[PDB]
Amino acid sequence: ATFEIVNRCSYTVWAAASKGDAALDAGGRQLNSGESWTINVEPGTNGGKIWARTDCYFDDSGSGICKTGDCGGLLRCKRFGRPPTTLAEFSLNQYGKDYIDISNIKGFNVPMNFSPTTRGCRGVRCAADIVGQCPAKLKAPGGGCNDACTVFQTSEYCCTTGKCGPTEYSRFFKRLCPDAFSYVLDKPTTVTCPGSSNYRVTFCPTA
Repeated sequence: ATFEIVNRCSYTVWAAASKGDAALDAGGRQLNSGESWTINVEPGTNGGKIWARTDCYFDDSGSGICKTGDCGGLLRCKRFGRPPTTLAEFSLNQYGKDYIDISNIKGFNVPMNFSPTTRGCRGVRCAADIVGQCPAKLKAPGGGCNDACTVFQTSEYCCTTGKCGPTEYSRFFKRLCPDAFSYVLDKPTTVTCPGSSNYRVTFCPTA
């Protein structure tokens, strides 16, 4: 499948793509404002994620650090990034269907549109100013808005026992972005697409 990753933000982001134990395509790249990066994701990929990283600096060998979404200090991510990270999530070719969603379970750093470029399903979007409105306890110094599990490490926020309810913190994310997961047992906002669809992820889709 092909994913076009577009940075419509006025600031540079460092895109990342991983399935947790391996990079997808090159795994990461700088995107200046307006730049697009097309990657190929092999069919049958389960549990892939795309996210933006902000305020990175990398050296020659591609080692460095980012203030949001850092994946062990590498430009080319092999593993998932450090929260807060707005997440585009996907599983491809699962019994003939693709499944996509946007998740705030790991916090929010950059607004995001996640849409198919082929037909047969709708896109999803979380483009509200969650950083500006972020509750004081969840604000991350480096930028972004942490989820409550990351901050407080309780069974309720992290849904460790496999049961948990919505919280004052999850309700904040859900009120600003109803189409994104706000906690792990949220009513699913997953979208079902035809198997082998193609997609575009747009950072800062509105502004």
